[PDB]
Amino acid sequence: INICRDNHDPFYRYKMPPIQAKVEGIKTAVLNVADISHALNRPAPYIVKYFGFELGAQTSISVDKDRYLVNGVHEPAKLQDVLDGFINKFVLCGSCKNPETEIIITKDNDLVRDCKACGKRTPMDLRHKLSSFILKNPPDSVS
Amino acid sequence: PKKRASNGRNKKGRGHVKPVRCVNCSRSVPKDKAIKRMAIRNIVEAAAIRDLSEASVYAEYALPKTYNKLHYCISCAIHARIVRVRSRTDRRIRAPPQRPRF
Amino acid sequence: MRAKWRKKRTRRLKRKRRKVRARSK
RNA sequence: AGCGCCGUGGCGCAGUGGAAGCGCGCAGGGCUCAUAACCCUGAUGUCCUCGGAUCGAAACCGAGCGGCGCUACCA
RNA sequence: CUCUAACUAUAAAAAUCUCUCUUCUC
RNA sequence: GAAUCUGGUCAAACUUGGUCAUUUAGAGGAACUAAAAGUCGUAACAAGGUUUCCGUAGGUGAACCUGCGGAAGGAUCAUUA
RNA sequence: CGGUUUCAAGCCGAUGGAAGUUUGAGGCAAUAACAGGUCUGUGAUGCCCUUAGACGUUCUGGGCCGCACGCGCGCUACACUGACGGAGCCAGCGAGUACAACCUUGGCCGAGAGGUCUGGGUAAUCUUGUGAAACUCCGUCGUGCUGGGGAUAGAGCAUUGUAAUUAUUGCUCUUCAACGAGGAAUUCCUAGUAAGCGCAAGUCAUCAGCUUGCGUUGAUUACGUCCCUGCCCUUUGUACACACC
RNA sequence: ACCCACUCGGCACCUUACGAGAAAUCAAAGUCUUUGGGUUCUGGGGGGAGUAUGGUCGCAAGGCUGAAACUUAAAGGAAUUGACGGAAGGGCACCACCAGGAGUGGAGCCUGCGGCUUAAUUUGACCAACACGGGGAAACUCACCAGGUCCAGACACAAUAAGGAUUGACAGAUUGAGAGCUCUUUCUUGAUUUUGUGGGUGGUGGUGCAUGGCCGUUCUUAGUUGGUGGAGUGAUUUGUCUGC
RNA sequence: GGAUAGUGGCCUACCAUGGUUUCAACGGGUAACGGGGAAUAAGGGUUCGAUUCCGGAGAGGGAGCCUGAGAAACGGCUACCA
Ligand SMILES: [Mg+2]
Ligand SMILES: [Mg+2]
Ligand SMILES: [Mg+2]
Ligand SMILES: [Mg+2]
Ligand SMILES: [Mg+2]
Ligand SMILES: [Mg+2]
Ligand SMILES: [Mg+2]
Ligand SMILES: [Mg+2]
Ligand SMILES: [Mg+2]
Ligand SMILES: [Mg+2]
Ligand SMILES: [Mg+2]
Ligand SMILES: [Mg+2]
Ligand SMILES: [Mg+2]
Ligand SMILES: [Mg+2]
Ligand SMILES: [Mg+2]
Ligand SMILES: [Mg+2]
Ligand SMILES: [Mg+2]
Ligand SMILES: [Mg+2]
Ligand SMILES: [Mg+2]
Ligand SMILES: [Mg+2]
Ligand SMILES: [Mg+2]
Ligand SMILES: [Mg+2]
Ligand SMILES: [Mg+2]
Ligand SMILES: [Mg+2]
Ligand SMILES: [Mg+2]
Ligand SMILES: [Mg+2]
Ligand SMILES: [Mg+2]
Ligand SMILES: [Mg+2]
Ligand SMILES: [Mg+2]
Ligand SMILES: [Mg+2]
Ligand SMILES: [Mg+2]
Ligand SMILES: [Mg+2]
Ligand SMILES: [Mg+2]
Ligand SMILES: [Mg+2]
Ligand SMILES: [Mg+2]
Ligand SMILES: [Mg+2]
Ligand SMILES: [Mg+2]
Ligand SMILES: [Mg+2]
Ligand SMILES: [Mg+2]
Ligand SMILES: [Mg+2]
Ligand SMILES: [Mg+2]
Ligand SMILES: [Mg+2]
Ligand SMILES: [Mg+2]
Ligand SMILES: [Mg+2]
Ligand SMILES: [Mg+2]
Ligand SMILES: [Mg+2]
Ligand SMILES: [Mg+2]
Ligand SMILES: [Mg+2]
Ligand SMILES: [Mg+2]
Ligand SMILES: [Mg+2]
Ligand SMILES: [Mg+2]
Ligand SMILES: [Mg+2]
Ligand SMILES: [Mg+2]
Ligand SMILES: [Zn+2]
Ligand SMILES: [Zn+2]
Repeated sequence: INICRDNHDPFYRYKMPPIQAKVEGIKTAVLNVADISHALNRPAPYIVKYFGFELGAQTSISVDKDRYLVNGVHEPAKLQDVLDGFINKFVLCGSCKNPETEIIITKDNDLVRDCKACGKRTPMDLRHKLSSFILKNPPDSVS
Repeated sequence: PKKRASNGRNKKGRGHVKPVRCVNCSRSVPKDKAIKRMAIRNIVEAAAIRDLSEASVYAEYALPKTYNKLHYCISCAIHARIVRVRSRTDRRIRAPPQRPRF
Repeated sequence: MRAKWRKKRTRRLKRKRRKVRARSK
């Protein structure tokens, strides 16, 4: 089980489980999106749609029933690396690189990474498609 | 190149025209590039003109006629065969097609 | 192509570089 | 230690009083010069182990097995 | 060198392709 | 009449910081070319299967679509039927 | 001849005649092309290759004919208009022996396929009138995977062939499966045509379900339209011209 | 208010080429190589890019201004005839449908393909391949294979050699073999040959993507053309076309 | 007025507010010494001119200098930086 990162080899830190893929006809259902979602304080749609954003292919999302289908032939390494891009761009904060940061909207629609240990409001890369995705669905309140 | 001398518009010195809307596709269309018709017709279908006439009071009637100025877009009009694609040497003839019936 | 979208993309990239300046300044 | 839930063909739900269910799976065929979409046809199974009720119980019930959601470490 | 009249109304889906490119003089 | 030496005097030059030009590394950041059997779709050329294209503004895996205004580069040069 | 046509090309109906769809069917059948196939037809061949333990040629034997499978031409049946016992008895294409073993008649033995003796026929004589089936009549079977269906699995009897095993082919008996009209889809078709049914001939030593023709019984439903799939002409736009792959 | 006749100015329009254009066309896009009325602003292949950068205006969205490196031989304009078009129109086909008929795909078998297997299941075809190469092949045929032969290796030169260039063979083994193929042994035969080379035949050997020839289809549709002659500089077009 | 071989904001002192500009100033750049010329060639023209002739400029970078008619000299000096 991953230590929640890729180019990071500690023995003590917050945990993430790897995600995998099963075949449908073709589109791969990813089993382990809700658990990583809870391990990163970030809803599963952000995981799936970010994977799509770095991927560039049609995708299907259904959170109520666990059938997360992403279309394409992607070996474990490719999607785990795209999710690594997710966690580095999104999950981990600046100073300590905390693998639990939430996504918060202030009175301005500044979608921002917010942490707990360092607790800063990390200046978010709003210049990404997942920023618009997250702003479309406010977290834990529109899902 | 140039499809038409009048650029299929027939504005030629008006700067702008207030747009109208198509009857079918319902698009904003310049009133001059807005091929349109007088769909003149009697109020009743030509088939039943007999029956209605003896089905009514007030003999020697007039049988009124309903009118409408129908504005057709380019796309709908060319679609419904009411305007025919033509050869360029045949396009330019602006004369109406010579009184359909006589 | 659609130069409409290319011009709009250039405007958006300029907007993003301007906002990166705005945070950085 | 006790109560509420469940018992798959490879997976999610369902009717459980006429006895293997669909989607999605898959093997194969159809269509197209070709691929997909689609169209269709077929293959896997002891609704958990054993009884009662019944013409017949996967099914109504039960005399228990395996696993779960609470009480809560209950001398 | 005498004519100014009739007329109608569909829009269902169709996605794609890596080939060789070759030469004209009484 | 040398030395020394009062003044100024041109002033090179040195320190000190400011200020600028050019090279100059540079964590990292953002692009473009050529490479044409990478992947996803098929935007366009015909009515490209929703006409295109333009300006504007929002959104949108990507293409692009959308609303408003336009133009024919359109598929109409055409109803005193 | 009557309609119909700017009264022209012609088209429609009727009369008459055998024939009134270009009378019916065919066969000849344009330019330009395809990287279509074929060097496996040649004594047509370029070029390359091997040319003496040979890729030449010949002799034997095995192989081209095997099978967890799929697809594509066909045949027989899924029964009652049937099947079966018998009777009745209509054809046209053909073909057939020389430097050799064909066509088989008739008569004799066998139940059969067969075998024998002769007989004509090099072909309007002879096979021949190919006494073909389908078909009809009279009986039987009686709606039961049953006298339908006969694949397949046993045993034997014959013939051709140097040579039949991996059942050549024919015959006798037994065995009698799957077959209840067949998913998605698809093919063919308009009059002596479709369908059924047989016959011949090519292949042939010997073997057909194959095919080429021939005839027998003999049709439902049109006499149309671009909906699908294409085609031809014309107009039109194309950023296609290796041409919507 | 109307009609006539003329004109001034305005938007335009129809014919024409008399010119001029890369033509499409234009009464201006003319009076432009016969090059010259006066005039401000623009562009020098396509990208990179209206991009970077520095200004400048702006509350902002953004405008005006505005490169270079780099990279490529075309991008592109008009125009041609084809092809295409889920574009339009005029006619067609029972290799399309319609009406139906009869079937195929269901069953078994036979045959033909593919794939698996084996030495090999010889090979070529994938509408116009697949009961086709007469491909219904027990030998052959044959092109596949485990083997066995044989030369049917001309001609020329050199080469040996009549005390032998050489061939053939009963019998045993050996080979299925009654093959003197091989040997053991001997006999026969004679200048045709034998061994080298130059050169040569055969080859259902390879290559139809080198070719003929043949036939298949494109395509049973109605299509195909040239000589003047005209229309365009031309590529071409008309003749072959409005209708019926 | 000083100073200079001698004019002149050359320098000073007192005043006056002026000078130049879209007819391109000033700034920046010049792998620019200017020219006579060279190449090229219908005509118009384009590019090059470090370099034989002319001028001007330097003697490592700046300055300061006596002598001498003539020097800010450099195969003459005074000094700093290299
Ligand atoms: Mg156009
Ligand atoms: Mg118009
Ligand atoms: Mg496409
Ligand atoms: Mg002093
Ligand atoms: Mg794909
Ligand atoms: Mg598209
Ligand atoms: Mg559509
Ligand atoms: Mg579009
Ligand atoms: Mg007549
Ligand atoms: Mg004929
Ligand atoms: Mg070919
Ligand atoms: Mg051999
Ligand atoms: Mg075979
Ligand atoms: Mg029978
Ligand atoms: Mg006869
Ligand atoms: Mg039976
Ligand atoms: Mg039978
Ligand atoms: Mg029959
Ligand atoms: Mg063009
Ligand atoms: Mg092209
Ligand atoms: Mg005006
Ligand atoms: Mg340029
Ligand atoms: Mg450009
Ligand atoms: Mg600006
Ligand atoms: Mg017809
Ligand atoms: Mg054909
Ligand atoms: Mg067909
Ligand atoms: Mg039908
Ligand atoms: Mg049949
Ligand atoms: Mg079948
Ligand atoms: Mg079958
Ligand atoms: Mg084989
Ligand atoms: Mg066949
Ligand atoms: Mg055959
Ligand atoms: Mg045989
Ligand atoms: Mg043999
Ligand atoms: Mg053999
Ligand atoms: Mg041979
Ligand atoms: Mg040969
Ligand atoms: Mg050969
Ligand atoms: Mg060929
Ligand atoms: Mg033809
Ligand atoms: Mg001519
Ligand atoms: Mg012609
Ligand atoms: Mg200067
Ligand atoms: Mg110079
Ligand atoms: Mg000089
Ligand atoms: Mg000089
Ligand atoms: Mg002196
Ligand atoms: Mg000096
Ligand atoms: Mg000097
Ligand atoms: Mg000197
Ligand atoms: Mg000295
Ligand atoms: Zn943080
Ligand atoms: Zn419309």
